[PDB]
Amino acid sequence: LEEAPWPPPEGAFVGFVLSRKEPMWADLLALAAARGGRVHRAPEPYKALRDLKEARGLLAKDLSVLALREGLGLPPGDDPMLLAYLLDPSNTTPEGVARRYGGEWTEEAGERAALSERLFANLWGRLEGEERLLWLYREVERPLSAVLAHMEATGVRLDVAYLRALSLEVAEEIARLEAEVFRLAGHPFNLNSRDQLERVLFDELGLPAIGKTEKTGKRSTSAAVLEALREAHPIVEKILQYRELTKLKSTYIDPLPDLIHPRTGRLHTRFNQTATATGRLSSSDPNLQNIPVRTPLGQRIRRAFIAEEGWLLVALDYSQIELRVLAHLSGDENLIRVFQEGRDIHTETASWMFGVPREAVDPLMRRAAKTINFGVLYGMSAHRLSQELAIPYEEAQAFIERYFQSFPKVRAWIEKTLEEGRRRGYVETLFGRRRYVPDLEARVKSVREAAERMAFNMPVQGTAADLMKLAMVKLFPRLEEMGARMLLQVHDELVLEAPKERAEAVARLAKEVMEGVYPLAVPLEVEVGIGEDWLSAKE
DNA sequence: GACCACGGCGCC
DNA sequence: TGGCGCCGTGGTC
Ligand SMILES: Nc1ncnc2c1c(C#CCCCNC(=O)CCCCCCCCCO)cn2[C@H]1C[C@H](O)[C@@H](COP(=O)(O)OP(=O)(O)OP(=O)(O)O)O1
Ligand SMILES: [Mg+2]
Ligand SMILES: [Mg+2]
Ligand SMILES: [Mg+2]
Ligand SMILES: [Mg+2]
Ligand SMILES: [Mg+2]
Repeated sequence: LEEAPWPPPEGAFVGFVLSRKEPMWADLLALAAARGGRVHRAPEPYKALRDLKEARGLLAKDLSVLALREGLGLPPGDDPMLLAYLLDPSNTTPEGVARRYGGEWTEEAGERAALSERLFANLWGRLEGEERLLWLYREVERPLSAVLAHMEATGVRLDVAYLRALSLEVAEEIARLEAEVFRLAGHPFNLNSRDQLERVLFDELGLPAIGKTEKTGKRSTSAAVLEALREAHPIVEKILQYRELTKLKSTYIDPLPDLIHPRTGRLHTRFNQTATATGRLSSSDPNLQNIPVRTPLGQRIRRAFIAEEGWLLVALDYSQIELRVLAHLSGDENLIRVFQEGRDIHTETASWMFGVPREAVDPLMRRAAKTINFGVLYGMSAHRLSQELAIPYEEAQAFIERYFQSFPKVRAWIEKTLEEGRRRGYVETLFGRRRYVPDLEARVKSVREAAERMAFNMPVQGTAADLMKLAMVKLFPRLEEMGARMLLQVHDELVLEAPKERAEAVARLAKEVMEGVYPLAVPLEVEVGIGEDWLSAKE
């Protein structure tokens, strides 16, 4: 390319180098742009950032996040990563995408800008004729990148002192559990090592090994294994209690307070737009899509996520989203009627499991019912179902045959999806987002059947993801008009932050937007809550 | 310090 | 059952 002085003309493709992967923590080492056979290298990256009208190119969102961090309203535009990801969700990295579509992902800004230009040209050519994928790009992925950029740059408030105090409390309880475990074992060892624990439980002690690890074929010390050994030895209960506490402390309680940004005073995650095979987003550095909520201690951690002073959090969650999506995709008359009548499968399944009335079903019980409903739907064996519910094989078998007898179009839709997946080499969501599943015709039954479960799950999980993405795109400008913020997304959940005076209005509006984003054969219902913290904003 | 693989497990 | 990312361990570089 012909070397030309900064700045570049409008609509140029940008290239940039960061000191680290996280845009909120990165130092902009270099900045460059490419257009019309020319390449423009910035003398000073930060200053040159102001000359750009938009971030157009590879990893456009990340540069936009860094710009927002610096108080610059620099929206992300075209990004070859998004084009490639729509063609094939296995296109997750700039290294892979570059190699596959015409170039190399180097560590020089000028070359990255030149790469972005060429990749866009080729990938745009690949999307020609693909109207449905083009629609997803223009209407979903590209505008969503802007929304995500704001979310990442905004961050969430965290009660640091609360967590640091909690750490000291948990540490003492952990000490009590490990002391008991070492006594029961008759000797101390590394309780954090599953290899050492395996020897203690199965060799040294008398406990029998139930299962094996997937990859190394060693005797498993997993939860499911320990759950069945709870009455065989008192050490098992202690190990399980130790597991939970150390898990939460090492993953959440301890590292999270150390990640508060010195300028924003808030916690900043990354929403990865090209990281899953189904079309879902992912969250990392840190992951804020797996903050605990099940156990009492997990709930205490959840409460540490709070609203800014003078603000309130608004939490919105789609009701039974993937079941409703299933009703639309399969076109099952009965399943459609279930939601038209306003029934709840999760509640009904829970009442059956625990043998209680519908009014007796609590959130924890309803949570367990989700494992059953989605598990059975996505091909859980009758053997495991019997084990999960501690029931005979016939009863578990009776539940699955009953599960599909009510909705005949479901099994039919699954089989249709599978055949089409084998023939075309891919399956697709309602909007046409595709996933290539080549192991549908594998020799090995375990490999082939696993691929099948991946295959017919994607149109359901992916469509729900498409719906949520579309809702976020529509909702965001409405929130900016009201002075509200979009903070987090948890697959079918949205967490907003609104000024107290407008909190109620924002909640109503956001509920309406999500419910009416893209109507199906069944209505979409959204549960909404408001509160000072994430947990309270749900209850 | 870094990467990887692995078991394990947090959430949807 | 599916979809993720992060923990410590173990091994390595
Ligand atoms: N085990 C699985 N296997 C396969 N797929 C799974 C799952 C799975 C799960 C799980 C266990 C934990 C789920 N979450 C809870 O039970 C805690 C929810 C508390 C907050 C409730 C918010 C609404 C409040 C209403 O008052 C979710 N999914 C998929 C399928 C779901 O449709 C989608 C979103 O899950 P959720 O929102 O948790 O459950 P649903 O939306 O189906 O029901 P909802 O509870 O009415 O929202 O994610
Ligand atoms: Mg830091
Ligand atoms: Mg939901
Ligand atoms: Mg949810
Ligand atoms: Mg309505
Ligand atoms: Mg793994």
